[PDB]
Amino acid sequence: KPRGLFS
Amino acid sequence: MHHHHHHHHHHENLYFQGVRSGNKAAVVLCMDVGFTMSNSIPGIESPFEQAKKVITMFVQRQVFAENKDEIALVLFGTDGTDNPLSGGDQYQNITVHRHLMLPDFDLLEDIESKIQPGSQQADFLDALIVSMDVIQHETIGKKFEKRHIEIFTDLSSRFSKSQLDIIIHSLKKCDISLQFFLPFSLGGITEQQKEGLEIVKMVMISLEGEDGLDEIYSFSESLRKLCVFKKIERHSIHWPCRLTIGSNLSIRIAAYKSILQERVKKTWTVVDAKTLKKEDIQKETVYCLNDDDETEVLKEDIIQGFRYGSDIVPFSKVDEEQMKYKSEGKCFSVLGFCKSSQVQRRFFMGNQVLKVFAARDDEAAAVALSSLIHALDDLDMVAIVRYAYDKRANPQVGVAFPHIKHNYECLVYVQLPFMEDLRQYMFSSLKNSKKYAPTEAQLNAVDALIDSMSLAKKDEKTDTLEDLFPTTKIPNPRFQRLFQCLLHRALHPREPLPPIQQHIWNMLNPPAEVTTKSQIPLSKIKTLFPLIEA
Amino acid sequence: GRDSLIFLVDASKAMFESDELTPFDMSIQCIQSVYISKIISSDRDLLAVVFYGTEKDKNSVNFKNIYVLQELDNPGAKRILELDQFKGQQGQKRFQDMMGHGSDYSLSEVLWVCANLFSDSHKRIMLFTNEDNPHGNDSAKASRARTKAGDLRDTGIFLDLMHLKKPGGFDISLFYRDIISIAEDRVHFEESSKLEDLLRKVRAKETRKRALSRLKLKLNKDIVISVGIYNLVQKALKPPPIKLYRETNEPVKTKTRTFNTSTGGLLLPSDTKRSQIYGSRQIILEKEETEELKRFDDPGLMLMGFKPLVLLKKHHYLRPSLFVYPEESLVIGSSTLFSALLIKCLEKEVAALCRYTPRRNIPPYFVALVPQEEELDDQKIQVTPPGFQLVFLPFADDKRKMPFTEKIMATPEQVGKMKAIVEKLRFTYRSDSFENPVLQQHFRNLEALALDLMEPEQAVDLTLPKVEAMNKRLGSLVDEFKELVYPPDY
DNA sequence: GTTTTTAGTTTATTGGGCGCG
DNA sequence: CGCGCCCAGCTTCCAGCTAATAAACTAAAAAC
Repeated sequence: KPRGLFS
Repeated sequence: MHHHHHHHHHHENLYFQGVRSGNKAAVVLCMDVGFTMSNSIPGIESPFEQAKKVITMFVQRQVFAENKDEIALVLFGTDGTDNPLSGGDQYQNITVHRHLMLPDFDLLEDIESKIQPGSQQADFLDALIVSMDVIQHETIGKKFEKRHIEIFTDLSSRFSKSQLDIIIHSLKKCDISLQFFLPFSLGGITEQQKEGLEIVKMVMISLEGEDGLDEIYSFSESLRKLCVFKKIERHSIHWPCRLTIGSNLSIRIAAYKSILQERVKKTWTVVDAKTLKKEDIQKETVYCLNDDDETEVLKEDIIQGFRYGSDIVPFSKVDEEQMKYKSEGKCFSVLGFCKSSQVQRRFFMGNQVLKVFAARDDEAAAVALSSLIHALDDLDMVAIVRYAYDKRANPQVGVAFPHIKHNYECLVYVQLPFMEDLRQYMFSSLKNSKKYAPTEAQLNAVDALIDSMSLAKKDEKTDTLEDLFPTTKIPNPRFQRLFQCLLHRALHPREPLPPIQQHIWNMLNPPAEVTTKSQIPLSKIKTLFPLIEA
Repeated sequence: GRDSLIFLVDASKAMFESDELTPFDMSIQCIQSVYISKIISSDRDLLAVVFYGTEKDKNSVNFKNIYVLQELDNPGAKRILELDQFKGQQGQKRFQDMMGHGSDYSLSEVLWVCANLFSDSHKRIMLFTNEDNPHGNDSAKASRARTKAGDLRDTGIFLDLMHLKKPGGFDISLFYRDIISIAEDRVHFEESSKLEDLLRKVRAKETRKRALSRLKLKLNKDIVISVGIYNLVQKALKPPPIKLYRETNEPVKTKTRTFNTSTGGLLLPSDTKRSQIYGSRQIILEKEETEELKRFDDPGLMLMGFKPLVLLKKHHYLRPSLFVYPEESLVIGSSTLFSALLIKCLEKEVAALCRYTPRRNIPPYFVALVPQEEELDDQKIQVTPPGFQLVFLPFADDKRKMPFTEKIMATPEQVGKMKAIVEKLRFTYRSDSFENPVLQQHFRNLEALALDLMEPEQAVDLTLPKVEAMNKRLGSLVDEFKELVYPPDY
């Protein structure tokens, strides 16, 4: 699942 | 459907746990502001300006987003040195611009105006150490579910490979995840860039494994993803109950909201035009008689009543409380089954869609429900059920229909209408209409219009139709628009509101191909169909 | 602003002749239903109840054999109670002994009494009879009735016939063909033999359509047709409470004002601003600006294109669908283009995708106009109106991600057992089968209080499953299914 | 003018032990 | 059996934390 900066 | 890593606690209601627990995250943005970050190729923007836009996009999204996620900003390649690990000959040209704090308009203003490109160069692995220190010294005080470090660099400068082992060990022990943002995609760089990239690859593989390589991005792709404001995502509360068929057959189920009319919780507070305070405003609801001269009444002289046609019936909240219809409580009881054709989609009621699965980790319930799902599907039938959220909620009559997809099977629940809500009105027939019957030419013009304006494409070699305009993927423009305006007023209070951003209009309009094709057919329709205002 | 409906009931010998209810009992029960429904929906229409062919007369001009039971007025508890006195076989005996029956009448005089009630918006007379050609024996009466009927139509009074079953059938061409008012383009309902059919036929002619909004459907900037948006379904809610004056039980008016706390003076809309706090800053907008940021397009339906119906998912329901019908009164030529679009959308099994703006200063929503073909039942009642079903489509924000679950599938033996269970509890679903338990109880409660019965009637919950009947109908299938799915230990 | 209806809010509750009447 | 009354997990002592959800509510737009 989209992580970090994208979450 | 969610990933397998997404735990079910996120969907259950517990006292300051589950959905109620804070999904707080600590994020350290590690930006390279070194001399080389300013060097650019004639056709493209400098890495410094590209990374600056990515960071702005990120922070802007976070400011309007519901999350209580905290952000720190470390800069490296700066002229001066200001960090907690500062030594006479150690961690030089590294500055902690912002410490772990909730993002604000002061941060955005600094990113846009105060931050300037540096004239020096710093070790990016040293900057990562300083970034790790920020998390290590500031996550102790508060509760953070996740810790992230985002590095924005061009990998142009020399670095020491001596601290690799401590870097990896601390990231693993502290459960800090990493991400790299570069001026180039991973899938004409200098030799130093090739060296730096190999180390970045090694680091990511050590931390994440094979998947590590997927965490290396270009500023270009990052800008593309972060241009829009955060799409509103909320976790639906799991609803436990038993699907009953008679009084002897029970199936443990867990229901969740799949569709809702989503809204932003924060709204407009009415404030005094001078003090700009809420406390200065007060509303007083006064009561007066229907008869002439407007005779006021005191709250100690008003009773509750209801109208029964021409009759006025006094009925206190106390008496109403006891005579009130009282539901047995939570339920999902099958009343019977019927042909799906007998349930028309025009009769769908309510403000939600419920997806019903078997109770969590219950194989027996899963098999039992799977039997129902497939039987209804194979019989082209649906279930008519009585649904009641809780002992307080008004009971509903609704449809539960099969939903079989790859990796998941469930029943879809939607409320049906009561006799009291059905106005059939009786509309004039248009087929019998001898006056409004279209000519052969008029029908052919509409036929040509429908073909030109098709929003779908066949022959994909999978016998599957490809949708050219998927509306359900587009985020609601009102939120995007509201946030654009709220941001504009915050950074520019004297300036009027900005016009709607072009990309917003671009996502609300069909493909340019559709618009072009329709021109000729539309022209034929304008001539064939006379139109004039009465 | 208040429409008027006069229920005119025949009291001839044949009305009290049959298992199945007498046409009279059917009529009384049908009228009560309209009265009760008009209360449930807080309708402001005026209702009246007149009988003819009775031995007794209660009209203002003392015309023979005409009884005005209820003058034109708002429905209430006492009026409903009064009608209930003529319900069933016991009621039939009460009516005949109170007023008499089978007496000679003259429809012309009957219509005069009715028209006079209006004199003492929309004026409608609903006639309940199983007698076609009542003045066949007297040409002088038949001619006077036609003249009077004609005068009413010329006045603007609508006369609708609710013809009930008669041996050999009810023939409209014999008489009433020159009495009933025709709005014009067979188009007449069949004779009523069941209460349910009489009810729908009456309620269909009773309530007039109300447009939710009159909007422009733009094929492009130049090609614009006019359409009406109608709900067809409306959430049946418990009427909100009303504030009364304790000593007189008189309704009280309520004014909500806004004033400065310090000054105490009234606050104009131009004396206040709108605030929202983000980051660590207060963002101030004018009321005018909060509306401006909500504006996209202009009100209406902007055609995006055509999407095949298969691409529209049933589980992507968001809010109740609306109904689109052409409005010829605004843009001439709207119905012709509408009809063509409808004919071709049906043929191609395609929907018209639109960007929908219901009012000024409101963000747009994507909707799918689903082609809907007209449908009439055995009684000639319009079950499905011809037009487009306005189906609201959810945005990405409106969709909710589901938690992860491993796919566990049942065996053919288990699916087979469930199939047998499904077949056992099969039934015919009709959108009008269930009543709102909450609403029904609320008004039963009000009835007891308005009439001072001191005993509230208890509503029978139609939403509760017929458990005992289901168990008997299933037999051993339940225990069979259990043995194949559920372990001995649970 | 009026009603009708809805878009847009605010607001109380949320679970499961335990004791008593 | 059915009401009400507490405690409930998380932070290197405890006090404030959190968020979906349905019904009730106001205020205003548009039809009438």
